[PDB]
Amino acid sequence: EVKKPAFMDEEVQRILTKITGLDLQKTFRPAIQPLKPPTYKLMTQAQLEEATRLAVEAAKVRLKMPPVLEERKPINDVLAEDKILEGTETNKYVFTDISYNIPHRERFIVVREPSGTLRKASWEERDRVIQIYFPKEGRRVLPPVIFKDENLKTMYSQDRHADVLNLCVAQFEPDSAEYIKVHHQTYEDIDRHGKYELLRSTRHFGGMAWYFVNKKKIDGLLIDQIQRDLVDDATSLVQLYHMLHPDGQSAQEAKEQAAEGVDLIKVFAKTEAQRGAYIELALQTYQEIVTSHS
Amino acid sequence: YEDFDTRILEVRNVFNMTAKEGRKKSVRVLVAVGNGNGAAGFAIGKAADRGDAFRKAKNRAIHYLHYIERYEGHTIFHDISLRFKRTQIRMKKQPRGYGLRCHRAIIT
Repeated sequence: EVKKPAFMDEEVQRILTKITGLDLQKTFRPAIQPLKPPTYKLMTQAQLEEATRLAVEAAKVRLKMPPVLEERKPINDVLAEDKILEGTETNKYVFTDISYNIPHRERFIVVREPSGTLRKASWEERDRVIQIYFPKEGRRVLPPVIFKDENLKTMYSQDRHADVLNLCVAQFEPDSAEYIKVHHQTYEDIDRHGKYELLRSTRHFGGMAWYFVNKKKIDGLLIDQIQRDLVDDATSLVQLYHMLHPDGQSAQEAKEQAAEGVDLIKVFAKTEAQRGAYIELALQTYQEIVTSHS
Repeated sequence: YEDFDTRILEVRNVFNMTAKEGRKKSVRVLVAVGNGNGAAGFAIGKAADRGDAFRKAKNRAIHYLHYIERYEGHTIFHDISLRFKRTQIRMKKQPRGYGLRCHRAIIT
């Protein structure tokens, strides 16, 4: 079977990086944090261009996309059932192995319940206790209150989606249900309000386009990419959609006509586009502006 | 010159011995002026009455207006160390939000 493309596939990372874009001014926007007096260097045009190159190298490492994973499966394993200890304790004991050189997902965290059952700690219990003994800067032991739907909607009204996602990465694990819930809610709000520009030149753009492709709702991103004159991006998105859905009518139509460039986007409109009429209109208007002006 | 403000930096009661009056007193006032937008100056006014010394210094200082270069309008362009006679000054360029941390006269 032809393997389903992955998020980390070298081809997917190429396309997702391209559509995301780069902007040294947005990637290195000044942080509102304690400040220090700036330093100054006299540089030639050769040295200045070299410095810009290193800045673009850092912007690449800065824009590294966070993992997109499937929801973890509940841990429900009972190590022992010592019924002799039933009724001798009122509160659960949680035992955490805190050996330094063990990966956190390979640590043994067990719970001795009042009934006497010795079981493995659940996912929510595992993450809480690992914060208490291996604290991570940015993460809190108890789930914050900013992730509540009412609080999240407030952040969306202020157009603070990149923060909602940066907070979701410091707090929750990539495979946790809360992580997937918050990300899918942020991506969904961007679509309805056409706020795709907020996450451009950010590490969160790749996951957003991935989510739309898998959910077959790239229509809005194509319309918005075209209206911003980013039609190379729109074509690459249609390539990614024809890669993760090979047996789709749209992918089979592009093979029949050997479509390339702007042709690929036109094929998508007729075949699988939820709102094909608008993609053609925006694509047509773009062609008219380009042809008329140049 | 409504956009300029005047500040007093010192008021002194100096004395000159005279045969007619013995000890005679004058008021020596040092003032500074500035528009808060890069232009400032100072002068000394002396008189027998304090009110007159204020007018003399205040209108004299408007004739000695330096223009001071501010980096982005909030700080000096670079560290400045100097000795004027026996007074030593060591200024340092600072980031936004640092505030003025200087001799009260320098703050003025």
